[PDB]
This record gives sequence, C-alpha cells and structure tokens, in this order.
Amino acid sequence: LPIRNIPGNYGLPIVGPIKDRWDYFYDQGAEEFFKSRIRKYNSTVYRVNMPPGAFIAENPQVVALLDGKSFPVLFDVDKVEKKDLFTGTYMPSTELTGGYRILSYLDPSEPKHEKLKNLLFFLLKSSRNRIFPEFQATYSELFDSLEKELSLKGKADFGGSSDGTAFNFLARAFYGTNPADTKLKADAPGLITKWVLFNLHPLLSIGLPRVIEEPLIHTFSLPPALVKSDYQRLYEFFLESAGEILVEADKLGISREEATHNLLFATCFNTWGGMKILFPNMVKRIGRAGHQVHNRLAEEIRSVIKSNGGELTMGAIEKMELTKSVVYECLRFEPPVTAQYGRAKKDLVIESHDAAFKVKAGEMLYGYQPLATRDPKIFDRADEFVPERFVGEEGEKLLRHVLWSNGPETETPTVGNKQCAGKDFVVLVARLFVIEIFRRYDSFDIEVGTSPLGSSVNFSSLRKA
Ligand code: HEM
Ligand SMILES: CCCCC[C@H](O)/C=C/C=C\CCCCCCCC(=O)O
Repeated sequence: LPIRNIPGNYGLPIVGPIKDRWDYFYDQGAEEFFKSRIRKYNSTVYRVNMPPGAFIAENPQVVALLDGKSFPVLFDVDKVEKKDLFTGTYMPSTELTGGYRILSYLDPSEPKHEKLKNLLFFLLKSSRNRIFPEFQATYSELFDSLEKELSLKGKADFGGSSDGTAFNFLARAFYGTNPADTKLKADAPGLITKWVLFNLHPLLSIGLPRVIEEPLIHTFSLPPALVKSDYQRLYEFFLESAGEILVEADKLGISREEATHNLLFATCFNTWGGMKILFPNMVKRIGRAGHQVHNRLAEEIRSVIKSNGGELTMGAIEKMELTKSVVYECLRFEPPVTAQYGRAKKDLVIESHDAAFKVKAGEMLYGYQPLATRDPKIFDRADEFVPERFVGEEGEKLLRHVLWSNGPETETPTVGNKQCAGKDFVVLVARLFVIEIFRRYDSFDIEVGTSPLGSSVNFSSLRKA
C-alpha cells in the first residue's frame, strides 16, 4: 500500500478543540462528526480533537482509526500502551475509587493487572452455577413489573425498572446476596448512577442546552467529595457481601481493601453500567427487527427448551442459532462502548484499506468502534441489522470482526491483554435476556428515545405466549 500523510488538523489553540467539541456533542453528534470528516479527508484515518479538552484533559489531539483493518492495532499490547486511558485523554480522580488505580486503568506490564484480572476470572467462574437460576428469577420479576406498568399506563419504561433488576441479579449471582436484605435496600442504582456521572460527565451530554452543559459538565471535573458518602455505602456492601471472593483475593496476594474497590468497580461500573447500555439497545434493535423475527426467535427458543426437557442449560443455548446470531448482531451493529484508546509505544505503520500511515511513538490512537464494525469493506449489508448474519459456518467466521470486548470475538481475554474480563459472561447474559423475552412473549412493540449513555425504551405491547 502507498504511504499517505495522515490528513486532518487540530485548528487553533483553545478554539479548535472547542469547535470540534460542539460538533461532537451538539451540531453533528458522534457518528456524523466522524463520517463527515471521513468524507472531507477521503480517509478512515485522520487527525482530530476529542472531548473533553478544556481543563479536564491535557491534550485532546488523537489519530482516529475508523475502519476494521486499522482499528485492531488498538488491541496489540506490543504496539500500544494501555495505561490510564480507559476513559480516553483524561482519567477520573483516584479519589473516586478509594485512592487506587483500578484494574481497568492498568497496563498489562503492571503486576497487579495480572492479579486483579485473575480475581475477576475467579469471581465469574465461581458464579457459574448461580447465573441461570438467579437471572431467571430476577428477570421474571422484571417482566411481571413491566406487564403491571403496561396495564396501568399503556406503556412500560424499561430502563427505570431494569436497572434495579440488573443490580439485584449481580448481587445474587456473584455474591449470593439479595440487596433487599442489606442496608443498600433498593438504593444501588441511584448511588451507582451518580458515581458513574462523576466519572464520565466530560464525555456525555444530558440534553441540557450547551450554554448550561458546557460550563457545568464539559469544562471542569465535578468534585469527588460530593459522591464520597454514596460510594461508601457501596463499599460497605461489597466489603460485607464479598466474603468468599475476598478469600481468593487473599490467596492471589491482593489486599482486602484493594480487592474490595476493584470488585465494586467491576460489578458497578464495568458490569452493571455495561448492562445498562446494552440491554435497552438490544430491546430497541430486536424490536425494530419486526414481528416475523420475534416469532422465529420464539419458535426456536421454545422448541429448543422443549427438546431439552424444559431445562435451560449452556448446551441448549448452543442449539439456538438465530438467538446466538441476533446477540452477536446487536454487539456488531451497536457496540455498547464506542471509544477505545491506545498510545503508540514505538513508531508504527498502520495499514488501512487503501493506504498505510506512519505514527510516531507517543501519539494517542483512538478508534470509534461502530465504524470498524459497520465497515462495508468487511461486512455486506453493513448498515443493516441482519438477525441471521452469524448463522452457519461462514457466518461464524465473521465473528473475528465483532469487537465489542476490545478484541476479536473469536479471541479470549487473558492476563496478557486488555480484552474485557467478562467477555463470556456478557455474551451469556445477553443470550439469557433474549431467551427470557421470547419464552414469555410472541412479539412486542417499543417506543424509543435518547439517553445520556445508550437508549431509553418503553414497551407499548407485550404479546404473551
Ligand atoms: C455489557 C457489559 C460490558 C461491556 C459493554 C463491556 C465492555 C468493555 C470494554 C469496551 C472494555 C475495554 C476498555 C478499554 O478501552 O481498555 C472492557 C474492559 C474490561 N472489562 Fe468489560 N464490559 C462489560 C462487562 C464486564 C463484566 C461482566 C466484567 C466482569 C469482570 C467486566 C470487566 C472488565 C475489566 C476488568 C476490563 C479491563 C480489562 C483489563 O484491564 O485487562 N466487563 N469492557
Ligand atoms: C457506564 C459505562 C459502563 C461501561 C463499562 C465497560 O466495561 C467499559 C467502558 C470502557 C470505557 C469507559 C468509557 C465508557 C463511556 C461510555 C459512553 C460513551 C462511549 O460509548 O464511549
């Protein structure tokens, strides 16, 4: 491939980044922000300013990678450093996390990265026999509540009930603890939501006019002191509930305090927060796929469970070809977390589809994942949600290009890489979610709106089996 100069520029000091921020948040939105520049520069690799800039991030300047050939450089731990860039060009204060640099911020060259990721592998493995029954019990209560709400109001707000459900499910599945039996009661979602806001506010819009939003959430960090007592309630819950896991933390050579802050973060931020984005998104996309798809899913799921003597098991799920494919297609079409960063460790040559680009050691690389996973040079019908895309031997090959986990779907997270520690768990619970829907309902209708993180979704009809 021909070597091309990386196009784009960062504009003037101060005002360049501000104008780009306004495009990103207000005047274009993320997807068009990136696509308009791909068109202007005739390139899927270019220089751009990223939020937050201002007084939050020292340096907004990145090289953006917006196709599925160049993007995977971001997984290569021999090419990029992954230290303190979980959230991009700024890092939330460690005051927000008990004074520790939590696992998600650690480069694999740091010894505690290996220890803490092993702790999480253990948490997940040791929960294996509680996941199915607790998911089935907690999500059954959710759909009960949504039917109730639909009957009263003519619509049922998914997110406002499902957030409680997700935390209850995680407390019961991971820690054998029902939050209702603790001092947290039903408060966890509100507590976690406020704390996540204090971490992520520089990257989000809450729909307020820019004249209010810009000085309030886009210019300076929100003070960690204001969420410390809320965080303390969560900390004490984990300290008191995570006993069996903390025994393993002890064997792995992790202090009780460090392990507890990490368990808090993995459960509340990575898992519950990731589920808060994914599940409403899935409901939106599957809803849009229409009633014929719903009926095919119902028929497959119910038939397979019946073939399995009414017992839902991991083996039964392997038989549900459309269900598996629909979950992967949700993850491809709409990656729940769109922003991955890495800093070049050395001089690199990054290949795209039609040219190669040289980057210098120290340059911040950035990828907007949806442009890599809807790359029309890799996927046919790239902008179409195709339920059956991954069905069959040939369909399954394309999974190497599904990147939601910060690595190919065909790869495994390890202590040596920065791929999502909960990769298998996420795919499993997404499957169980679809199963629980279509074992109960033939089809459904939805109303949809925007949310700071993912999607706001109401059910307007739930057609019972
Ligand atoms: C739908 C839910 C989830 C989504 C969308 C998601 C997504 C991601 C993504 C995109 C990253 C890469 C971060 C980066 O840019 O470096 C990541 C990393 C990570 N995730 Fe997940 N995740 C989810 C659930 C979970 C679960 C269940 C766990 C349980 C352990 C988990 C633990 C982690 C950890 C520890 C990392 C950092 C990995 C490392 O340092 O090597 N996540 N996740
Ligand atoms: C509330 C968000 C929880 C997602 C946790 C998941 O494990 C990984 C997150 C990885 C990067 C941190 C930044 C997350 C910002 C999400 C909103 C904007 C976007 O999609 O990039």
